[PDB]
Amino acid sequence: METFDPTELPELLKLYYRRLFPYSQYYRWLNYGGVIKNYFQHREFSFTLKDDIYIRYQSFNNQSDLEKEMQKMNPYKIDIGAVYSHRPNQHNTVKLGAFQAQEKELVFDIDMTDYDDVRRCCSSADICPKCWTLMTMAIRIIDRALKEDFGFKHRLWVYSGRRGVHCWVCDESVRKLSSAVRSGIVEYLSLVKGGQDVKKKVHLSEKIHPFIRKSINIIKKYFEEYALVNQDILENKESWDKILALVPETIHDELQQSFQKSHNSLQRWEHLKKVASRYQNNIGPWLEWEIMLQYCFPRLDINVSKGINHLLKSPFSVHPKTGRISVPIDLQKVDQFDPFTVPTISFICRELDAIRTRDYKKTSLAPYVKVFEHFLENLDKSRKGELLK
Amino acid sequence: GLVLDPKVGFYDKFILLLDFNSLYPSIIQEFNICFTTVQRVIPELPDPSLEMGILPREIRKLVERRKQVKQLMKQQDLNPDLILQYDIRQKALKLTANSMYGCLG
Amino acid sequence: EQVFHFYWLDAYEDQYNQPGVVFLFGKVWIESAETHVSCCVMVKNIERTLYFLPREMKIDLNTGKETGTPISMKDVYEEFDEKIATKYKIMKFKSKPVEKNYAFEIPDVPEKSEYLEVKYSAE
Amino acid sequence: YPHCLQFYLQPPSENISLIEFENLAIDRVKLLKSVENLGVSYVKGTEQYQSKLESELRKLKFSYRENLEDEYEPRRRDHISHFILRLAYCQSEELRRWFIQQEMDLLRFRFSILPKDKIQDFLKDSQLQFEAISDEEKTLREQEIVASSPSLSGLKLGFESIYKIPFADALDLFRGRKVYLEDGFAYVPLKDIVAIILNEFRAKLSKALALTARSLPAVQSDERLQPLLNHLSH
Ligand SMILES: [Zn+2]
Repeated sequence: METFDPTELPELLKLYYRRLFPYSQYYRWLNYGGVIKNYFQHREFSFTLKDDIYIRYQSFNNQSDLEKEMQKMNPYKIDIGAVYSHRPNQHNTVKLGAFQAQEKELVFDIDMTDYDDVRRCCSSADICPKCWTLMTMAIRIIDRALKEDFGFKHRLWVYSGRRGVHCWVCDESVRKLSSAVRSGIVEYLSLVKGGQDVKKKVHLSEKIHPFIRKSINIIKKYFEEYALVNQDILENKESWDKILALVPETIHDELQQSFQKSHNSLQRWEHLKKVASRYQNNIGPWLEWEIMLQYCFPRLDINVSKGINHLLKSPFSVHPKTGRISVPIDLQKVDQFDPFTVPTISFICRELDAIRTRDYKKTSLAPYVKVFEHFLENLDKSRKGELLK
Repeated sequence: GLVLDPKVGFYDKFILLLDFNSLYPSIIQEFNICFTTVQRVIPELPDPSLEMGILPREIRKLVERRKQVKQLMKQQDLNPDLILQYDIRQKALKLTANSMYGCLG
Repeated sequence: EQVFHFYWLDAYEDQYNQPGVVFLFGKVWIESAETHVSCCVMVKNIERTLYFLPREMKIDLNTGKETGTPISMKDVYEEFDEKIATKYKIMKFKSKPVEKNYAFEIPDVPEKSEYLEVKYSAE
Repeated sequence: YPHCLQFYLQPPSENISLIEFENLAIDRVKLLKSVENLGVSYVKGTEQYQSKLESELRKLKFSYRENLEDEYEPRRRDHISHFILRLAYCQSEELRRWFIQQEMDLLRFRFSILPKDKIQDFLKDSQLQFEAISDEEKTLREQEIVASSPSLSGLKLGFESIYKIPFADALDLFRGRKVYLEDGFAYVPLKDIVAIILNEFRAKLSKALALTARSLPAVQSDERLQPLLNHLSH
């Protein structure tokens, strides 16, 4: 991947929003088949334009407005809010109190600056092959739930642009959930109690609910691949001093000599697996899993999914810093998802210059546009199924 | 307005008769009630997060000026004609407000 | 050019007889007399100012339905200029598009919207 | 007592004699004023309580003898009485609380009397949607239900019937991970199911005592109702 040049952005933007973005698929989606009054005409979208000017209550009549105004404003940022009771572009029009958010997707945001104390490869704001296993775990941990625990069927994950991944819970019954319930969702799916810098941030009790236990089951298939060989979480005392800080002080001394005489974390983990295991029996706290948790379990932002009116980054947008396309995820191949191979808007605008419209196909953008289509197709299903039956 | 049934009867001991200072006048302030705050078509006081509206913003100034005046009446080594002046200007700013209500109902 | 000051008190308008004109009574000061005197000033040419609420869609008022043509200010203008002006005897006037809030007791009226500001002689 | 547990929802359209109208209230209060005492001198789980409580429920004629489909003596008493005594207790936010307080201590007792069985039927029917699971799905998912439950001692998933509700209605409990969830459904017992009832019952009741006041001005005018509005405790 060649260096993304952010001074070219103003050039590439009008060319991308002109010939490569998926307007057809974006409408078809937020439109949800015109099954209802004005679900798109009442949908809010936010754009960050030139000079950093931030406009918000935008709204449109049809797919056509979307283009003209988006090829005429070439935004640097684009967000999808919720659908209100009256045309967003017309709130000056209404009384103050009758204009309100009524429905929006249920979105979950998982970023990399949330595990700034668990990674030993990247800085807060960056990522690389070695710690990206954290986004894949978050993926099947919650996607898992939303589907298994709640029965949410149409989950669309996308690439946030640089160090995280977002979720779009689009089941019809979900877009209309009360904020109160949405908070209940995150509450259920949340385990890392990160206080004002507290060492131990994962406490378990003797009985461990299904998700907790199913989750720990999925934090096991990746555990040593990532934490003990990719991260080598316990190769130094500085490093291991940090994992001991979760176990009861009386265990240290023994483990401290256990890893001193060991020569790689892999053997150092098997060591606590014992000591602690031995700890458990005579004393339990499940020391083995509480640490795999505070290191492998997703950390969400409550304000994000809670708000039924929160503006979140629009899929297939462009990231100003890295340039990468905010691509939807292919859950049939989570563990094969590559952030590093994700199409650059510069790169995709180069592939159309080295060349009824389907030229998105002629770019490497094409593969991510199909995962978006299978999504629109599974939804067509629901409408069809659920309604016409 | 509410009326509490008077305890007909005599009273040996003292009777403290307390009262409120310009009731509906203040209420149209407390609960930001207005022609651009309230939802109408016995509606619901909008939320305390909405800003003032035309009406409160004119009952606002109405006491922003009773502030100044109550304070310039504190000044000493002052014109004992302006004493009687400020006093009336007081009472006025007062009346206007109150009836602000009688204006809506 | 030339001008004089005067503190007023009361006033009066004769709509019936003299529209577009109001009388301001008061008081003026005159050196020549070392005391002020009553004083009346007349104000003429006080144009009626009107506001027209454009519709979102042109309607055939007879039957009561749209014609598929969205409304613009030029639309309204020409409706007054040609169909309302004449019918009601209005030769000259002033028309200006302007932004105006609103928040009172008339159903189906936007708290804010562009209107047709029309001004014409009180006569 | 019987199909005597009822969500005082949907207003009585009948009509009565100022003699029944007045007696339903005095009485309906006497009860509610006895629910108050017992809760003060005893506890919510004692026989004396349960006993005397149903004893008055009895003496005031509010749970007993049947009849031909329409006119069910006590059923009626309790329905009106409650609503009528919504007038009086709608005013002071100190009565609204006290009312709700004692009219909820009451639904609680009329629930503490029915067996894990009769309370079931009442739900299926009641509001609208709730379902029970056979011993097949029951034991199949038994262990997982006991794992999601509270500090609930032992591995005993008793005979105590288990229900399947929309995850959304059990927010209050899944948010704390206190029940088993599956494809959008929660599984909870009686204890907790009840508390949720009582919970939504207060919130709705309060809601109403609210809309009772708003439209009170249209009757304070009536002469026959001063002794109720003003004097049910003077
Ligand atoms: Zn890394």
